Amino acid sequence: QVLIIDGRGHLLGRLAAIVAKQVLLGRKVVVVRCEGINISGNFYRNKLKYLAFLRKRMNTNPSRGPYHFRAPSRIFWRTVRGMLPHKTKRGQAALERLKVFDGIPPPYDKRKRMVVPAALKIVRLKPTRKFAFLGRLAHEVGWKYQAVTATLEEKRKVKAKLHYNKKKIIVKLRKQAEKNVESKISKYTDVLKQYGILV
Amino acid sequence: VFKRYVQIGRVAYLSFGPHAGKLVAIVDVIDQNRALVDGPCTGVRRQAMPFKCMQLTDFVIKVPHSARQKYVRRAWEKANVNEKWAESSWAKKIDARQRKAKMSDFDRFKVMKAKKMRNKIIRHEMKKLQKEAT
Amino acid sequence: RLWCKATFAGYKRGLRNQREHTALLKIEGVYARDETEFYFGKRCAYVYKAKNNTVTPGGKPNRTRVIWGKVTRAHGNSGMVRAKFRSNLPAKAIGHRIRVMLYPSRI
Amino acid sequence: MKTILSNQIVDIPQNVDISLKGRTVTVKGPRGVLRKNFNHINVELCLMGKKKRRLRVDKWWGNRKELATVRTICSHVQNMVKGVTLGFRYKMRSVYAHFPINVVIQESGSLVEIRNFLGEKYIRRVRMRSGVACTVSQAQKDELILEGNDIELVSNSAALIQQATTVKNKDIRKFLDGIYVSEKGTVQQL
Amino acid sequence: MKASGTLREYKVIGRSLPTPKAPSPPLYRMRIFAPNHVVAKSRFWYFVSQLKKMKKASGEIVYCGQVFEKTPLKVKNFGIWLRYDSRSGTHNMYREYRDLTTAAAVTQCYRDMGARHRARAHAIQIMKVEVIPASKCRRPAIKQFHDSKIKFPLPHRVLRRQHKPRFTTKRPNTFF
RNA sequence: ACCAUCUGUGGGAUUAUGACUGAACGCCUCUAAGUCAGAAUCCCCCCUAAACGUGACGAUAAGCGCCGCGGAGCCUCGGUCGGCCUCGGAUAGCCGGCGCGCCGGCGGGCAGAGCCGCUCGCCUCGGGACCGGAGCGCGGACG
RNA sequence: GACGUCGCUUUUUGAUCCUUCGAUGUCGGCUCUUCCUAUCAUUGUGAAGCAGAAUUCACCAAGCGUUGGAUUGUUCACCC
RNA sequence: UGGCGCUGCGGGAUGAACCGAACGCCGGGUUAAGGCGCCCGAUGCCGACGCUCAUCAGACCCCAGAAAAGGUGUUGGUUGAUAUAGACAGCGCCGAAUCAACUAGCCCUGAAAAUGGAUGGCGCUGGAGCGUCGGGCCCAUACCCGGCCGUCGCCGGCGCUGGGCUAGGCCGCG
RNA sequence: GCCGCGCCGCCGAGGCGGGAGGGCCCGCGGGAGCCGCCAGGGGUCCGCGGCGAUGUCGGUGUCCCACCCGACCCG
RNA sequence: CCCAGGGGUUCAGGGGAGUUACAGCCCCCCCCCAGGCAGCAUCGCCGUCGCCCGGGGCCGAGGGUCCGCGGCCUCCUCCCC
Ligand SMILES: [Mg+2]
Ligand SMILES: [Mg+2]
Ligand SMILES: [Mg+2]
Ligand SMILES: [Mg+2]
Ligand SMILES: [Mg+2]
Ligand SMILES: [Mg+2]
Ligand SMILES: [Mg+2]
Ligand SMILES: [Mg+2]
Ligand SMILES: [Mg+2]
Ligand SMILES: [Mg+2]
Ligand SMILES: [Mg+2]
Ligand SMILES: [Mg+2]
Ligand SMILES: [Mg+2]
Ligand SMILES: [Mg+2]
Repeated sequence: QVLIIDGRGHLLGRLAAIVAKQVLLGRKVVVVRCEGINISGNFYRNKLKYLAFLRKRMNTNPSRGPYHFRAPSRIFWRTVRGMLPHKTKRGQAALERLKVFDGIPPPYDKRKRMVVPAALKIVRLKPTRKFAFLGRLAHEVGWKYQAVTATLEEKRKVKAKLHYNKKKIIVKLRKQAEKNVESKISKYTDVLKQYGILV
Repeated sequence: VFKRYVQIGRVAYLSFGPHAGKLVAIVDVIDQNRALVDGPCTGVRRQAMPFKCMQLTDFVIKVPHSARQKYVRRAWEKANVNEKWAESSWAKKIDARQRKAKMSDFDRFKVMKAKKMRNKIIRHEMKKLQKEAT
Repeated sequence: RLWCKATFAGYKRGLRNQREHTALLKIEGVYARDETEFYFGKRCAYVYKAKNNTVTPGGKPNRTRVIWGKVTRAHGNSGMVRAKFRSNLPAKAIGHRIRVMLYPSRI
Repeated sequence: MKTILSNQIVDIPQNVDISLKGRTVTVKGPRGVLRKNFNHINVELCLMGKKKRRLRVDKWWGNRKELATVRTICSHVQNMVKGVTLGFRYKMRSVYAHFPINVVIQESGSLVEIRNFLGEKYIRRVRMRSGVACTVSQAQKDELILEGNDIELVSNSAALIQQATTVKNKDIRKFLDGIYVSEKGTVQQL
Repeated sequence: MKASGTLREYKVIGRSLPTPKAPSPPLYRMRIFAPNHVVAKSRFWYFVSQLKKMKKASGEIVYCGQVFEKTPLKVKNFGIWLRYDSRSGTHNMYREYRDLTTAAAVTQCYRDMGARHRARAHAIQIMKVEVIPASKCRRPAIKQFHDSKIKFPLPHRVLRRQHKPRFTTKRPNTFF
């Protein structure tokens, strides 16, 4: 019911153009690891694009002007909002279906995350072109939580790898059981191989 | 790091296009994008074809440069391309994928019943070895 | 379940005009125009719940109401379809579920 | 215009044992080991032959900007070869007119304290890169010796010392004082 | 001309209207490359009108037929001598192409003259096209394929079908 | 009341620029790939404010809080129409198994193009199984 | 940088008369905030007909500062 | 000469004049100009070929900022000149091509103004950029077919009656 | 270039007359006649189902509210 | 089936060891346009709605014959009962 997407390796606008279309169709999308989102062009380009964004403020009262969020999740959230009619009740309901997170929080750490091939860097960008990470771009504009997120993501990959190694033993046990009971499932494996289920 | 190359005689699999699913022999390379393929034993006559719809296979037949279809057919039959392809896992996964798409409602019920008992028998064997190992 | 999942993506519109007498549905599995032919003519239903109870055919009254429609033609190249309902779909249904029935069947 | 194939072969001596893990080249010689990743060049590397090993750097369908990175791969590995067999010996020379440049090496060649440059009281503490050892040269008055296996680390450690002795607000054509690189050689001379 | 789609080699033969003062005017044949014959006739009355004192009204076209490829199954090197008007002036050029059909190479030329020089179809005048052997080719991009036992892989194959699975758990591979 | 007195601050990426390695272009080259130093600028810390943002915790009045899937009912608001309980990532290579090797698999069948769940009930064959499964159940690890 | 020549700016003036004549208070000063850079000074550099000192040219650059007075209503000048 | 004024409609974000097309009230269909990453209907095509990296990239009538002059950025083309009686570059060695001028695309320099801001916005760099094209698709009060209303035109029809002919009525057609 | 003849080429551009047969055709020979059928002067069924007075059915355009789209103040 | 029977020539994206050899390519001749099968089926264009069949959507406005057929008007035979 919830489209959990991993933000690592994806482009900013390529992914936001698709996530904005899913929430308008009444679907709930959760984009994790927004610091891993890539942006085409060298880093100095995208950094200047954000520094020029920092200058856009109401001269008389900056507290009313454009709120410049520094977190990579809120940066990607503002990108998706730009492709939505957020000044209408239909567009505001679409924003309520999207939840962005820096890293992979516990509510989604134990989940299988989707990948959008139409937004990956390997598919949409040349191998020789320059790109930039949203985690470094945010760190150099005021994101104060890059070091704590990197350490928490570091421990998240340790417990995710211990689970994967246990999952590899279960697959080894499952493949071994298929050979030790092949005589009892011979009539069943012939049905699946007959209808193309197995090969 | 590369093992499959585009060369004279390289048997290629057409993923999409008008001849999707058939094997062709790259007899000549026109440009960086297109080639001159010809499948005499498959049903794809000599014609230009882009590389984006080709998928290189592990079969290379010995055909001369710009030889007509009579000699491209000999190397296709000398190397037994159709026999080696039909026994390769590439075609067997294609055959399995085609049969799964032609399954009727009664075929899915027979698969539902077969897979239901096949998993429960394997799942208990996994529990049997776990109890034995401890 | 005997119906296909569809989403009320919006009305038949241009950019500055909206024709509410025609709806654009998005079927969950149809992502190409060459796949919309199967659904041409299928019954559409916008099932929802209200406050007051209404009569139910073949059952007891409840809060469930429905607006029946039918897929008329395809729309674009991405598997979208057009549907006309006896009453124009309310704007609150945009992004909600539309049941695409398997009848009238042609298989 | 895109060239079909652009290759170049690198000769590898018998005392160097090279291992390829994708694009990460690892050379091991009598003077130590080196390891430099080339995953940003996007080329093909291959070791041909068991005896008299070679390194084949291939580039398929590359324009002029991408063909230029082919020899850069080869010239880098050749530096990694002579860095583990012969090494690199960059020699500095302290040039001064009136005030002699006092260089004292500390932390076992990992720190260079430059004193009495143009009579300045400020002390210039230049820390060498990892694996680079600096030493006051013998048989010479104001010569330094920078040794290491990686040319990019020894030549960079020489640029740190040289740019540290920079004259400000003066005619540099008249005030030619500083520690400059005089010779770029090897530790073993064959 | 718009050069829509793949052009066709038309052999348009025409002449002037026979007059009592000068009867039996000579027949003039041209090698027109137009997407259809209606454009091939209009293109004929563009070069003949500027080379000779002939007009569409005072002349007639006796034959406008499509020229088929005599060797469609063979890869041939073509040489196209053409003049085109830039934003500054007119320049003569000689291009080379590898294709199966003469019309498929002239079509490939319009796609190239407009790509590298921003030259539109109305500014290009194809003057001479002839099949050239591999020993008389000048361009390295064409002459690099003149090598038997040619071999090259397909490095970093871009994943097409990006939207057939739009959301998948497996990241695509580019090495095959 | 500088008309008395006290205090006023740390880093990060980098600009200009100077360089390293090194091609293109047998040489050369700060640049093409890759690196270094680098500033009254920029960002941030320090500092002021504290959001239709919020955490921990205390105390919680014949009333009131927990605990009997309370045990039955009356008004209301929305969806929705099987789950997936998870490596890290590479993309000019990857994955699996076995003590830097070897073996095996790659248009991904150890496959998200997938996996898993899925006879209308209630009793009877014993033909295959030892599926010993099922808890408004009682305890113990793991957050 | 002569003879030439190509631009830019809207802090001069002119040209125009589109908005306002059932009215947009109009010069300067004072006060006060913010902005621009076509940088005078300070920060980091490059160049010299840069020995030092002083100065000139150019670059990144508007963070910071650009004062006190005589005369004049004057902006503008001039002088201490 | 057309148009605006006297005129709405689709498109150009926007806007008296531009592009398309002019208007009774509706249904179905099809288009124009213009579009089809998301806002925003449509390419969620396994589109084709190239060009281009921009530390002020670029992004299409009117139209809403550029020039002269430059670049050993990159890609084309043109006209010449040296070279296996051994050139170019580097120290006779080296052993295969090389050099010069000119021209044309894109990018770059030239390129400085004042509240914070404008390919419309988000954003886009195996393209959502520029050029050349293909197939498909999107909708205007335009076009086609159908209903209804009114007007106008019929050398209109009916005084020859179940209904009918208040003929100032009724009916038919375009 | 015209005119005449001859030869030759012309799916069958073809037309006339006749001959051996084979077999494909005709709004020729069938209409002041009875019966039906119907791609024939604009739709019918000589088809059918569910629901039924205290909580339901239809309307409630013009009472309130919600959302999408359009939409700047008249003279 | 190099179609076979006589052969000639020719280069190179040069196979085998420079011109067919342990692959082939091209240009030409005299023998039944050798036969045999396909016919815009890698590449166009167009029909005397061109012949037939099917599917989806939209709606029935009006309300006192024409044009195609078939059976019988002629006797039987067969199938089906
Ligand atoms: Mg630099
Ligand atoms: Mg640095
Ligand atoms: Mg002058
Ligand atoms: Mg400036
Ligand atoms: Mg000085
Ligand atoms: Mg004063
Ligand atoms: Mg007027
Ligand atoms: Mg008028
Ligand atoms: Mg505009
Ligand atoms: Mg319409
Ligand atoms: Mg648009
Ligand atoms: Mg200049
Ligand atoms: Mg520019
Ligand atoms: Mg009509």
